[PDB]
Amino acid sequence: AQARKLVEQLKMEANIDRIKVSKAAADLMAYCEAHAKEDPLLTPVPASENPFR
Amino acid sequence: VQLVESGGGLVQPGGSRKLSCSASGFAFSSFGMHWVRQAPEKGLEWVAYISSGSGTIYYADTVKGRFTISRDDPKNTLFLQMTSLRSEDTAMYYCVRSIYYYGSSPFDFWGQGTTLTVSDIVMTQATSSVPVTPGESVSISCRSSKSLLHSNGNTYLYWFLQRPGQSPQLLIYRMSNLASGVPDRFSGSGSGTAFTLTISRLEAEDVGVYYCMQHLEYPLTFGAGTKLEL
Amino acid sequence: LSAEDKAAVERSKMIEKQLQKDKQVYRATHRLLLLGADNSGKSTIVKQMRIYTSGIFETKFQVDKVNFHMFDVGAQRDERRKWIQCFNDVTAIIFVVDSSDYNRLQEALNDFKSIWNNRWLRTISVILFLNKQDLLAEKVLAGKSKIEDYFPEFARYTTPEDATPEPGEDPRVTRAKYFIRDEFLRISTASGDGRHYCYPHFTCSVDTENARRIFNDCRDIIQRMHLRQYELL
Amino acid sequence: QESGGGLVQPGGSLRLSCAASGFTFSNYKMNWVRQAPGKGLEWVSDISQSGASISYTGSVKGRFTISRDNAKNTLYLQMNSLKPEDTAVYYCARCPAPFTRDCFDVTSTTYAYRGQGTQVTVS
Amino acid sequence: LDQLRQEAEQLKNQIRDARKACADIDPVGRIQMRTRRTLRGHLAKIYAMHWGTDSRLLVSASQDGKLIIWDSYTTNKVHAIPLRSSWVMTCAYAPSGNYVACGGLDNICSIYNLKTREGNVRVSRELAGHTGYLSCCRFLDDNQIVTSSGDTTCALWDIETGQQTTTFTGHTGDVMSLSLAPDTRLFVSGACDASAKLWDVREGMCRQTFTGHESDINAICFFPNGNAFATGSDDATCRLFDLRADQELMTYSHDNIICGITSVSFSKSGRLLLAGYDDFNCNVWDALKADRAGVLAGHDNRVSCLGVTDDGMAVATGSWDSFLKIWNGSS
Amino acid sequence: SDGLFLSLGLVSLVENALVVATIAKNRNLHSPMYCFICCLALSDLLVSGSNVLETAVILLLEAGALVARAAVLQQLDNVIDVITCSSMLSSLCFLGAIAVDRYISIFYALRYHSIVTLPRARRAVAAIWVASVVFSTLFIAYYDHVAVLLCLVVFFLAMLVLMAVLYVHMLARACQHAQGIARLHLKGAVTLTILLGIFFLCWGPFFLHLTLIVLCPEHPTCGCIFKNFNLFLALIICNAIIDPLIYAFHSQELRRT
Repeated sequence: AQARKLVEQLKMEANIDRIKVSKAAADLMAYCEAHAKEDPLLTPVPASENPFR
Repeated sequence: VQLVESGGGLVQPGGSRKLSCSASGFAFSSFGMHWVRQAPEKGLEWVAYISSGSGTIYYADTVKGRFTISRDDPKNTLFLQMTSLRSEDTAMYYCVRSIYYYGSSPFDFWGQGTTLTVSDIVMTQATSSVPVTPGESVSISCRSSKSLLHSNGNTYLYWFLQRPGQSPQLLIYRMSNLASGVPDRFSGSGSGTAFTLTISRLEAEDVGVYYCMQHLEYPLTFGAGTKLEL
Repeated sequence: LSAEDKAAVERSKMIEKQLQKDKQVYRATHRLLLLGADNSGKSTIVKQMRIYTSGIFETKFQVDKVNFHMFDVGAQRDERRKWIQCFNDVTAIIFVVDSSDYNRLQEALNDFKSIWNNRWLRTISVILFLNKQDLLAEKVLAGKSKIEDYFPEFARYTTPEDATPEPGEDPRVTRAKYFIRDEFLRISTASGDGRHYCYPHFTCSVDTENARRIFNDCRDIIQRMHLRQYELL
Repeated sequence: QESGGGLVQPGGSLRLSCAASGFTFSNYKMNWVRQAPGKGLEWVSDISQSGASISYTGSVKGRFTISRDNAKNTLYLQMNSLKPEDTAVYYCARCPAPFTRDCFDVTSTTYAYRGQGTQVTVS
Repeated sequence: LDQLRQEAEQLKNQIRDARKACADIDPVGRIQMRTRRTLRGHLAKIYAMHWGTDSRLLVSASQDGKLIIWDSYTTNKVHAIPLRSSWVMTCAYAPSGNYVACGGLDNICSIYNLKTREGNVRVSRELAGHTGYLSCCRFLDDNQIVTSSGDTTCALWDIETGQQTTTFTGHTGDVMSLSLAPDTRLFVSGACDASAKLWDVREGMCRQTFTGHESDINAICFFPNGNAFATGSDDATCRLFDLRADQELMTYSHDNIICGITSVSFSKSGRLLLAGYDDFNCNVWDALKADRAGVLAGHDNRVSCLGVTDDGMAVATGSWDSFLKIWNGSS
Repeated sequence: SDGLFLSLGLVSLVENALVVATIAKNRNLHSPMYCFICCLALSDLLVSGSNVLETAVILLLEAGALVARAAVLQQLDNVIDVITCSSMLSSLCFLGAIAVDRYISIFYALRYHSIVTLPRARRAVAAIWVASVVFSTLFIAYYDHVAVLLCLVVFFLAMLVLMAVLYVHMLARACQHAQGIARLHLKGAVTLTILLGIFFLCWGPFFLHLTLIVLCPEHPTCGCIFKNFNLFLALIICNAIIDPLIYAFHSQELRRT
């Protein structure tokens, strides 16, 4: 029973279309470089606008 | 939530009368308890203040040296002590719960009120009567004596309505927010010293007198009161 | 500091005085973890001394004005290595073992090794309630199973000098029980760096004085950790 | 991937192999655990990362010699005098956490890190 | 039966071959965070923190058995939430801010209502459909939640009814971590099997499984894009998976690290990958270089929790030293 | 004496201030033990400051820009005496308090957190400094009496004895633990020997001086060793150098920072 269910699960999971890893990582790099300026922990905020001090 | 109280009435003139507040239905020990009275034909004026933990107590400068506030957490009750009231002490009093943390809504629930009759930022409301038709956009303004935008973005002006038969209610706290059981028509804004309350679409239950409270620096002060006639 | 912010730094302090109330309760009550197996008898241990799909089963008991927890890990799964980390900074680990079924005795030894050598359970002492000694007594009195089948090293093994048999005890059962105890102390002396010791015990289902045993043991762990803190030991 | 079983008479000799890949053999405290038919899952032998510490279960104390080749990534268990009551499928248990001397759950009913097994039968 | 395992092995070989065929910048610098706050008051081990959606409020779950709501600017106890199960292993802050969810060794997930009309933070619903300890709970919306448990199951619950709209049962070990996607349509988990899985929240089926690790998995969080995530493990490495590529991208380990990761949180822009470790200190990995961007070495015991605001202003870490430091830059 | 005395004072003050700052910074150690340790550290700081200021003002009086002012002369000397007596009687009772903390933790291991806490710790600290200042301002500025330098005579022995009994009655337990360990299978001698012999060697000279000053003012040696009162006080001043080092600076928390 478990063998048949496992076989069916791998069969279903093997039909998923897959994009090249180059594009998959390029998307993450583009997202990081398109939202960095609004990430304070990466480029620090000025102290006046910094509300923890 | 239910703030019911009494105590005023008939007493020998020049004497003392203790006002209570039988709070019921909420976590009393975590709330701040104010007091407010109302001139029989005019607007409100602050009375007293006891904070959470019974550590901070501020008073009304007019009667600071002689009013006596108190509270009793383990029975969810409140008390206020009047001594030798003058002839100016003919007014009807209110009980207020409030709580202060990031995002909280102070003065959210105003009690029902009780009468007591024995025979500084300043708010100006030159407007006292305005005619308006239902379904039309209307506005009511209140003016202050100085600025209220504190360094942390707040505005510390509480809009209000006193419906023609019952106690006040919160329409907006800190000049931009909204209470719990309040429709989305209401809205307000502040200019820096002058304010305004906007109702997008009037209906039957938006008649009465609108009030304004500041809270930036003590004592607390109200406006004159702008009655609306439909 | 505004009027509403002044009350924001005030309720925070009334919550401070509530967390400084629970610190006294938290550090004046010692926690214990109970571990064992299917036939070990930890269920019987709890049922005997607690009375004097829930993930964790609690237990309340105090002896001589000291409050003890005992977290019996119940309706969880077979694996152990992710909910055992949660029981660091605990006073002790009670590890009931049934030594009257030699088939599972070595598995219990493996479990004791796992608890003893655990990276987070290296500052944690163990109270071994070697359980149901009487079953192990008839396992050799009416001798039918040869212990040397799973324990060849028991053949050339003699009763330790410091043995204290209960009155009216056959020497052979003493050999067997002290033998198993010695197998449970070998892992203890093998490693631990003295920061945590193993505490052997000769317990059964009807052993009606376990609470004092946890009491004394825990007093010993805390005394020894302070004595090392004072470099007196 | 346990492999290397088959038929053997009482007192015969055998060798059990465990081909390992993908999980850096040379770091984990490998094991050998045995499930005889009709009986539960009980451990037999053990070995550290350097082949220094070795443990037996007494029932296998005189015969079964464990070895380990971290270079070829294979775990062995030498058979010398297989008695008739030592028939089973031989699993290849691996320790949970690297750089550790503790192995908790290598005898679990459903354990992630364990070979398919090798059925070894003795007449 | 044998043919079934043969076909399963053939399909696994096909999956591996497909993945193999599928596979084919200024450094961040030494980031330092001078602990602009230090949030003391926890009495015991801290295990979980979660940010509010307003980048200001913050709840922390500590194994004393109490959730504590703090104001990240002025360091105030906004709320004090005592519990019944002291062995808390997860906490969540609902996006609306009205509810917070906590779960731990006890198989329950209790829902706590913040913005109540009577004043005191109180329960909303107890979720009791598991047979293993709950290790990560996340609010989908105000009336939906997702929980990953010890028994090999993730779940989606209807908070109002109290029943699992869908059960997720493809794992083989203790599920440790759980991360809802930005669009709240997907979630990923690690389950002490070296097998991280992606799931669909409506249909009710596991879409993908990733098998890069060589030991258990401790923490997981989506990239703020929603098309990737990272996993933390006891094998002293962190790994980065991509959903569409269905593979491994980077591994986060260096020869001097011997101990395993227990809490991973990304940056709001995703460039900084903070990670909690066993060795009494955190680390920040530039998630595209796999280098040590910096160390949040300020704790006296094992870090256990980690999280970054929705505005990227600050990051909070809590080790079992009972302290929840809050970190930010300077200048 | 004159320069080495000041040098010892200042090096002692440095370590005392370092201990106080480290404890105040690493607030995870906010326990009665570490409160008592830091309070001993700052009482030793007081010993250092008062002793050094004695000689500092004595040397600065050569450039006496301020008038001689015999009243001021008898006031300032009495005041600097008051400080170097207050510091003595605080350091003494603080070593005693550390010993009693040790002992209560050992013999009440399951009840230490239900006996001693930060309220009682700070209360005992305040009471000890109150007793110190009161007894110093009474024993001097109100000079030799029948009770003074006689009740103080009882007071040093009665503490070192109560210092000794506690750290001897915990090497006995430490030994008893070794037999228990080895039966199922030393340094405490060093610990007791240091924590007693260092204290005795550092403090005994001055107190035998003050025991002789009240009963033996006539011998050629019972007055010759009196002339080494400066050496006696220099032996005392090594306490602010040694005691915080041996009590603190032994835990891993202090050794980290």
